[PDB]
Amino acid sequence: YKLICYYTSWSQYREGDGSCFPDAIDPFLCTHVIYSFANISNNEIDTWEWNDVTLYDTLNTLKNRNPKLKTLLSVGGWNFGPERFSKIASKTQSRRTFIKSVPPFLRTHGFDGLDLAWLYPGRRDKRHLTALVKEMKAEFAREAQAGTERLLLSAAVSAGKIAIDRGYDIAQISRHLDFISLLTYDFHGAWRQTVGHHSPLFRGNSDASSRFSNADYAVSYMLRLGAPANKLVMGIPTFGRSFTLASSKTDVGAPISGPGIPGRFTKEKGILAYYEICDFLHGATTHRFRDQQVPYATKGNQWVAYDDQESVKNKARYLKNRQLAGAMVWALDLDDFRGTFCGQNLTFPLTSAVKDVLARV
Ligand SMILES: CC(=O)N[C@@H]1[C@@H](O)[C@H](O[C@H]2O[C@H](CO)[C@@H](O[C@@H]3O[C@H](CO)[C@@H](O[C@@H]4O[C@H](CO)[C@@H](O[C@@H]5O[C@H](CO)[C@@H](O)[C@H](O)[C@H]5NC(C)=O)[C@H](O)[C@H]4NC(C)=O)[C@H](O)[C@H]3NC(C)=O)[C@H](O)[C@H]2NC(C)=O)[C@@H](CO)O[C@H]1O
Ligand SMILES: *[C@@H]1O[C@H](CO)[C@@H](O[C@H]2O[C@H](CO)[C@@H](O)[C@H](O)[C@H]2NC(C)=O)[C@H](O)[C@H]1NC(C)=O
Repeated sequence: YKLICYYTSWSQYREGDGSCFPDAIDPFLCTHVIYSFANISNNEIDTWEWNDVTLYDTLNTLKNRNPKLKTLLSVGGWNFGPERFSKIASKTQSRRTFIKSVPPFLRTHGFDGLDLAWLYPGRRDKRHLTALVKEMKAEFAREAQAGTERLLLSAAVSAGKIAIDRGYDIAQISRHLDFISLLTYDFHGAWRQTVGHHSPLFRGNSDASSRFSNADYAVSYMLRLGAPANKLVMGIPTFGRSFTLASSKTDVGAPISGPGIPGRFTKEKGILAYYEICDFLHGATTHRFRDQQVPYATKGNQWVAYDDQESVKNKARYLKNRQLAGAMVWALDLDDFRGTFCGQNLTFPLTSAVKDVLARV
């Protein structure tokens, strides 16, 4: 089983304990660590933060402690305009120029592969997304001829039925991609004003519409479309999505006036790192949707939907039963990486639970 863990560029800037460097990563925890995110300029892969070349190095020296560890760089991300990806992928000339610029870059910085996080291609991109994956892979095969190990190629895909129908030719890209990471946790889409869990496992028996929104449907749908199980990786979040209530109602359906207050370290409305949620729980009331098998908490007018150790062990058990390739975690720097925020003195509590269940067979 594979354990793909994302580490983000900008977590170095958080204050105090919030700050996280490649340093803090247990080399034996995951099988693959993906650095986010690389940028694109003058049509070539390129760096993003001034000090990336350094952190690139830091991350990749973990391979000295664990020689089996594989690292990848990710291009794209949500703060990267899809129009930009779209503009590069549509013109064979600008597309070829980018592809050709990738291998040398990965090799200089010691990465073992590239990860595509185009979020998200639209109806008019489906065809180009395919041209890009296909041609890029071909470039990796051709490059392995130089006598070095073939570079890996992966992609982060939307887990929403409509997004999948609109911009992905799943059957096509799965034959060229090494693994596909299902973004099964952006379900309660930023849009509406009703409390809801962003990463439910199951349908949530007590609800008629938007049954398409849960890990289970997404996974079954991908297999129906043609993605083989041995390349599917299910995304497990390590953060919580918060809300500022607009009434005293706290159960399913309750109204929402907007996103929740920022976390002390995370400084971003609507989300909270797991280690922040641990602190938050003190004095909070905890509930758990039996149907979807995921927890949620409230305190004051703040409602938080999140994942704890057992909801995470659950998804992991599920993924094994459907015989998928492994799990994907977003993200290491949001988990309790110091191990000093969540009761127990364990480091990376959430990612380990996934790893424990995965190591059982
Ligand atoms: C599978 C997959 O691909 N993942 C999906 C993700 O894309 C989803 O969301 C996540 O991605 C977005 C980015 O795409 C991420 O956005 C980040 O937001 C933060 C926090 O609000 C930004 O952090 C700030 O970054 C700037 C610079 O980049 C920092 O400023 C710098 O300051 C130093 C001095 O401090 C200077 O030396 C630098 O020059 C300087 N830059 C400037 C401004 O001059 C700043 O310190 C920092 N933090 C602060 C103040 O809080 C960060 O840049 C954004 N990311 C990028 C790469 O642009 C978003 O936070 C993230 N969401 C979560 C919850 O992780 C993900 C969401 O669910 O799921 C996947 O589907
Ligand atoms: C990512 O690459 C982009 C595009 O090359 C960089 O974009 C900006 O840089 C120019 C400065 O000379 C601006 O004139 C442009 O408005 C802008 N390019 C755009 C929007 O296409 C950007 O600096 C890079 N980002 C990082 C973190 O390096």
